[PDB]
Amino acid sequence: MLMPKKNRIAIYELLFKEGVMVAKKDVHMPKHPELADKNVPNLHVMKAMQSLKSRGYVKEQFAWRHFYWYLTNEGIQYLRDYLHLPPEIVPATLRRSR
Amino acid sequence: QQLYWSHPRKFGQGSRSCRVCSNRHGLIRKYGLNMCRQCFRQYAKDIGFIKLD
Amino acid sequence: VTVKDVNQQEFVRALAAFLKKSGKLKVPEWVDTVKLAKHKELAPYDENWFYTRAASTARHLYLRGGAGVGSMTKIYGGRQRNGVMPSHFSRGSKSVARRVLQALEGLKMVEKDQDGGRKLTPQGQRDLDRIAGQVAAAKKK
Amino acid sequence: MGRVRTKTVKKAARVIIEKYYTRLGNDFHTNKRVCEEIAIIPSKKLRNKIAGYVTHLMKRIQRGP
Amino acid sequence: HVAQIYAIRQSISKALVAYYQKYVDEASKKEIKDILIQYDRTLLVADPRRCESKKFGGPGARARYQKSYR
Amino acid sequence: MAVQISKKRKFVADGIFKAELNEFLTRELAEDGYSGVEVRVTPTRTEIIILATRTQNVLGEKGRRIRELTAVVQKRFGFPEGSVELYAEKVATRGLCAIAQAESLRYKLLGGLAVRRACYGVLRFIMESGAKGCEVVVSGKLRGQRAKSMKFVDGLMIHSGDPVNYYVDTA
Amino acid sequence: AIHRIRITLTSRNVKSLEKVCADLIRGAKEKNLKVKGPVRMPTKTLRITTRKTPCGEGSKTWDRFQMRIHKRLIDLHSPSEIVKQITSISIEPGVEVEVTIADA
RNA sequence: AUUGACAGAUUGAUAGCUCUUUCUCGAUUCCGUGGGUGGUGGUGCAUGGCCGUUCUUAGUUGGUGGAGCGAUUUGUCUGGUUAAUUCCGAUAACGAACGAGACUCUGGCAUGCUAACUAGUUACGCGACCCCCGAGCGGUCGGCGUCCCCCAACUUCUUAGAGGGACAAGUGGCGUUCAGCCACCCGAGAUUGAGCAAUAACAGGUCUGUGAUGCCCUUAGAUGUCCGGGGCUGCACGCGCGCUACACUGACUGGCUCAGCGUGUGCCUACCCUACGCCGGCAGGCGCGGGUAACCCGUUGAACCCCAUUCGUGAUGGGGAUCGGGGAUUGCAAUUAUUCCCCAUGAACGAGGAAUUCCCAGUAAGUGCGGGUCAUAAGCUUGCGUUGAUUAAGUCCCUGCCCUUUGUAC
Ligand SMILES: [Zn+2]
Repeated sequence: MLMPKKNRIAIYELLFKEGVMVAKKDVHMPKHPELADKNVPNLHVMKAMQSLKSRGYVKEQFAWRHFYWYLTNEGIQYLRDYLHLPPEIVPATLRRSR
Repeated sequence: QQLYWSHPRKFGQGSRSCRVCSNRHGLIRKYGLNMCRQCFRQYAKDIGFIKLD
Repeated sequence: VTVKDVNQQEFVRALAAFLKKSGKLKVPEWVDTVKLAKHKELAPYDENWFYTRAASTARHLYLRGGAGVGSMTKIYGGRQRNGVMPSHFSRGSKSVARRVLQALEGLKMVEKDQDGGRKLTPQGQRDLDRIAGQVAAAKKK
Repeated sequence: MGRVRTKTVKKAARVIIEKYYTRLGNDFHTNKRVCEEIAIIPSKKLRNKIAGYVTHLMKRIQRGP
Repeated sequence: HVAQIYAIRQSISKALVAYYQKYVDEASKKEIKDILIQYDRTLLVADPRRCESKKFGGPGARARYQKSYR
Repeated sequence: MAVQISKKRKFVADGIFKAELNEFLTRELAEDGYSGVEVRVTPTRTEIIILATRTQNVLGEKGRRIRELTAVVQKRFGFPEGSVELYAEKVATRGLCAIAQAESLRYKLLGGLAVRRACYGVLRFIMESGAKGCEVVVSGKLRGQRAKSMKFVDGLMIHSGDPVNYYVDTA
Repeated sequence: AIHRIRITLTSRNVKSLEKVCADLIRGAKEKNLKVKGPVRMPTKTLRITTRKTPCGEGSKTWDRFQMRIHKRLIDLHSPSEIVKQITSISIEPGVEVEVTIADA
C-alpha cells in the first residue's frame, strides 16, 4: 500500500510466484532483470522488499552487493490477503521430490 | 528530476566498480575479474588463482 | 648466384643505381621536402634516397614476400628520442613505403599477391638476381 | 661447504641397514633402487639422499663396526 | 645476433661430430672431438646459463632500487 | 547465445562464480551446519552439491529451503529453469573440517559460553574426531576493552612448506 | 557414418586432465578406430601481481598469483553415438570437454 | 489527507527549486514518538581480517624426571662440524613438537619413450609451379617463395606429459680416519633462482578494500545522495624516488640484422587486438578481411649492437628544457597547455662538495619489448628477453645481527 500501484502490485505478484526474490543492490537500474514488464526498476523492488522485511513479511541475505529474499510463512499470508487470492494458491514450495 | 543520474557514466574509475566491495580503487580489470585488489586476495584461492612463486 | 648469396649492403647500392639508370621509377614531388619518418630529426643526406629505399624494399620482398605497407613501416622502424622522456620504437613513414610499393608496381618489379601485401614479381626476380651476379663478378674480395 | 644430511636421512639410513644389510651394497645405484623397494619413501631426492648415506655407511661397516 | 652465432658455432661442429659417429668411424669422431675441445668446450657443450629472473623491489634480479633513509 | 568467451576468461569467470556462491552459502547456512559447496556442470544440468552437518536443517520443511535456494541461484547467476539443483550431502566426520568448527565456536561465543571453555571444547572435539593436531586462535577484546588473543593449541602441526597447502585445513 | 570429430579437453589441473584423455584414448581403442594422440597446446599462465598490503605502508611486497590453464585435444574418425558413449564416461573433475563436429 | 506539474519571472540549468496558475496517483501523505538507515564522518590507542616489522637470521616450546624456599633452571651442551639448534659426539636427563631442511614452482641434461594440419613439417620425393629465378653451350647444382594435399617419412628443432638424472656417488688429500672439508674425474658438482616460512611481540600501518565491526558524531537548512563549477596540478622555498643529459667508445643519415614474457572484441554495462588496400608529410582518415586465439595480429622482421654517412672538440649537428604558430585524434567537455604530429625556439648542464645508494654470473650496467592502470595513457611499477663486464671468494675495521661467559644502580 505505497507509491505507484501497478509497479508495486507487479512486485508483490512476482514475490508470490517465486518464493524468493533477488535484486542487485544498485539504485540506478531503469529496468530490473526479470520482471521488466514496464520500467519497474531495481528500487521500487528494492524499497518494497525493505518494507516487507521491516513489518516482518520476508527474510534476507545480502552477499556481494546483491540481495536475496527468502519469504516467510507470515509473509505469504500477507500477500494472499493483499492480492486477495484463494487459500489453495501454491506460492512455489510444492515440487515433487522423488 | 531527470538530471538525478545525468552525467555520462560510460568510462573511468567512476563508472567501473568492484563486484564485491564496490569501492573504486585497485580494480583488477584484467581477465574481467573486476574486484578490489583486496577482494582479489580474499577470494583468489576460491577463484582458482594460486601462489606458486 | 642468387641474391641471398651476396653482401646485401653493396647490393642495394647497385640496385638503386640500376633503378637510376633505368629512369622510370616515379619519385614523387615531395621527396626533397619530406622527413622519412617521425623518428628522424632530419631528411636524408643522400638526395637520391628514393632509389635506395625502393631497392631495399624490393630486396626485402625477394627475401620475405606478401609484405604490405604496414609490414614496410615495421621494417623501416627504429628509435624515437622523445627528448627528456625515454626512447621508443616508431613506425616508419606509411606513404613513402606506399609510394615505393606503387613505384615498383609501375616498374613491374612487384605485384600485389593474393592474401594481401606485395610479393616481388618474376620479371623483378630477374633483375635482383641479375645484379647479384654483377656483384659476385665484381672481384674476388 | 654445504651438504650435511639431516636426521631424516641419517635415521632412515641407519635403520634401513639394520634391516637390510644383506640386500644393500657398496654399488650406489643398486642400493639406490633397493631403498625404493624395501622402504616407502615419498620423494625422489630424499630417496636418493638416504641411499647416499647408506653407501657412506656400507663403506664404514666394511672396516670394523 | 651474438648468441645465434654462438649457437651455429656449436651446431655445425656438433653436427660434424654426429656425422662422423654415425657414418664414418668412432676413432675419427674422437680425433675430431679432441681437436674441438682443446680449443674450446663451448663448441660442443652448451652454456646452461640463461637470463636470471627479476624479483620486485629492484629493476633486475640482484640489484635493488635506491633506499632513501633521511 | 553463441558468444563462446575466451578460455583465459572462462576459467577465471567460473572460479569467481564458485567463490561468490560459497560466500552466499556461508552467509546463509553457517548456523545451519555448512561446510562447503562442490559444483559440477554436466550436459544440460548443473548439479551443485552443498556440504553440511545438519542436512535436514538446510533441506527444511518437507523439503523447502533447498527449493528456495535453487530458485535464487537460478534467479541470480542467470541459469535457465531446470538447469540447476542443490544437493545437500552429510559431511563425513564434521570434526575434521575447520570451517565447521570455526562456525561451531562462533555460535558458542555468541550464545555466551566463556571464551576459554568453549574454545578448549572445540579443540578437544576435533582431537577426539582424529585430527593430526590443531590451532584455535581467538583474537579481539577478551575481558576488558584492550585487545588480546588466546591461542589454544595441541599436537602435530605444520606451517611452512607446500605440504600445508593440503595437509592443514584452515578457517 | 564417418566424419572427423575433434575432442578438446581443457583444465586448470593436469593429472585430472591427463587421466581423462587417457580414458578417451582407451575408449577409442576398445571400440577400435583411430585417434591421433592427445595434442598438447602450450599451457597458458594467467598472471596477476598485486601488492600484498591493503593500504600502502609497509615494505612493498607482491603476491605473484598464477592460474595455469592446460589444453589437450584429440582427433577421431567416428559416428556420433560412439563419441557420446565415450564422453559420457570421464566426468566428475573440472575438465572442460569440447567436441567439434568436423574440420572446423 | 495532500504524492507528482507546459508558462512566464527567477535560475547556471530545458532543477515544477521557488512566485503566478495547471491540474493529479488516489490512500500515496504530512506530524509526533519510538525508532531506523546511510555516511571516503571521528576513533587503527576500542577491535577483527590483512599486511609490514622486529628477523632472514637459527631460532622456539611444553611432558616426565633431576636442581633450586622460589623467580627460574636443566633438557636447548665443553669440543668438532655445518647455511642451519645442521650434524658427530659428550650428558640428570629421556623421549617429543615447531622452525631449518625435506616440500612446491622454476632453470639447465636427455637424437630415450609418449606425441601432433592450432608445431615443426623434416629431411626427402622434389609431384611440382615459376619464369631464365640464377650458375652454366646444355645437363646437373644453388636459392628460396611458396602451391601442395594425403592414400610421403618422421619427431633433430616445437609443444608438454610420464619417467629418468647428482647422491658429495667415485679417486686423491685433510679430519677422533665420525660429522664433515678440500681437490680432481666423469658429467649439471653438495650451491640456478623464487615460493612457503616458528615462538613471543609492535599499542607499526590500515576504521579511505569490504553488506568485517564497538563506541562516538551527524542524519533533511545533511557529514546521505546527485547535478554544475572549481580544487587535489596552485609556488620566495627545503627534501625523497625517478628520467634526460653533459657527447667523438659519440651525433646524425642511410643500410644490414637477431628476442622472449605476454595480451586481445563479441564482457558485470560498451567496448578489443589488428593484417591488407587506398587518402594524408605526419598525427591520423577511409575502405574491406582474420582473431575468444600455438588458428589472426605474428617467421611478433625491437632496440642497443653491426655496416657505410657526415660532422670535428666549438655548450659544436652534444642537450632538448622554455616558449610562439598551426595541425590530428580521446572525449559530454581538454581553457591551467589530455595525449599526438609539424615547423620555429634552443635554457642549464663540460661527470658534480660534504654525503650516500645498489650490487658478485648471464649478475651490474646498457638496451628495448610486454602486463598493471588505461575513453584518452608512463619519466612509475610489475614481468620479459637482447647485449654483456670489472672486481671478491675474504673480514669483522664501520654498520648490524646469532650464540657463550662476564658486569649492570637499566
Ligand atoms: Zn570486496
